[PDB]
Amino acid sequence: SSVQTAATSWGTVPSIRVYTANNGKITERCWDGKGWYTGAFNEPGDNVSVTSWLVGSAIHIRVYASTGTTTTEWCWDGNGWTKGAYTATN
Amino acid sequence: SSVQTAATSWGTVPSIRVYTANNGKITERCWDGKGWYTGAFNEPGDNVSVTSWLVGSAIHIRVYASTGTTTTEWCWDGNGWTKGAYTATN
Amino acid sequence: SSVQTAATSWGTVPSIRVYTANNGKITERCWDGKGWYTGAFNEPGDNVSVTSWLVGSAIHIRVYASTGTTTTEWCWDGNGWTKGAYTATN
Ligand SMILES: OC[C@@]1(O)OC[C@@H](O)[C@@H](O)[C@@H]1O
Ligand SMILES: OC[C@@]1(O)OC[C@@H](O)[C@@H](O)[C@@H]1O
Ligand SMILES: OC[C@@]1(O)OC[C@@H](O)[C@@H](O)[C@@H]1O
Ligand SMILES: OC[C@@]1(O)OC[C@@H](O)[C@@H](O)[C@@H]1O
Ligand SMILES: OC[C@@]1(O)OC[C@@H](O)[C@@H](O)[C@@H]1O
Ligand SMILES: OC[C@@]1(O)OC[C@@H](O)[C@@H](O)[C@@H]1O
Repeated sequence: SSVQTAATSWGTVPSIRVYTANNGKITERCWDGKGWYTGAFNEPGDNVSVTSWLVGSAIHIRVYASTGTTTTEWCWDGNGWTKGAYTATN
Repeated sequence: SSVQTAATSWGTVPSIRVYTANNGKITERCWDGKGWYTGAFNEPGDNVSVTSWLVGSAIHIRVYASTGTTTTEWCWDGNGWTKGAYTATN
Repeated sequence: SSVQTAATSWGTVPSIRVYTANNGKITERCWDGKGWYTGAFNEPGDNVSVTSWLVGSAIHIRVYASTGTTTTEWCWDGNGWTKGAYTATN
């Protein structure tokens, strides 16, 4: 079994995002103040970390998904997840 | 062996909380500016993540404790840890 | 294989730091707005978490590196990494 999670939040309501790596797949659960719901993030990986920041009221999220020794960065900037420029030499 | 940790902080002093999952138990160490001490958080799990936010000067902490594929959310809102509404279908 | 990561960010640009535990070594990749580059952090461990805070414009980072059941705190306060006072009894 053994899932692994990562979490981030922003604002005062707040918004919360919880990422779960489970059996090689990372998924996302969301709270915007009233009920948990499933987010759009779906990417492969066995390990996840996350950070986020606001620019004014606009949220930006970066999820670091790793499989084996390879880490891929995924970016939310308000209109869909895209692959980020992150590289590492592991 | 193999412990796994998660950390959060708030303010400028700052306050720091470090959660350690060890042998199926999650515990908490605290810094409020002058010496580390043991916190009230004690919950079962093999994996931990955490996030926190301020509303004014009031801290709110959410700890995501997982055992197997089951994640439980624990909430600090200034007066004791309580189970949160988080659910996931892992 | 299996790397494990932790991430923190600050500001609005933003600055991002991603820590990777790989084969007992923790290293750091950095973003300050224009290109990823390798950071100064190099410490042993199989597990990593991180938190950070600003005092004005001055960033402070705490990395919690664990090997076996032993966690060491590493501190960035603008002029080099130093060992922190964190202790735990795992
Ligand atoms: O409101 C939910 C949502 O749009 O929030 C921002 C990101 O977390 C997305 O993955 C997610 O679907
Ligand atoms: O806009 C996307 C991007 O530039 O955001 C900042 C960093 O996360 C980069 O790796 C990433 O490609
Ligand atoms: O001052 C310590 C404490 O009250 O801080 C808030 C939470 O981290 C609690 O678990 C913890 O006992
Ligand atoms: O006050 C508790 C609560 O509503 O806080 C926001 C989220 O963490 C919820 O899952 C949780 O039940
Ligand atoms: O600009 C990079 C750097 O100085 O940023 C602060 C810390 O992350 C250091 O380890 C790192 O080398
Ligand atoms: O200046 C270093 C220090 O005092 O910063 C706050 C905490 O991280 C302590 O463990 C650490 O020794």
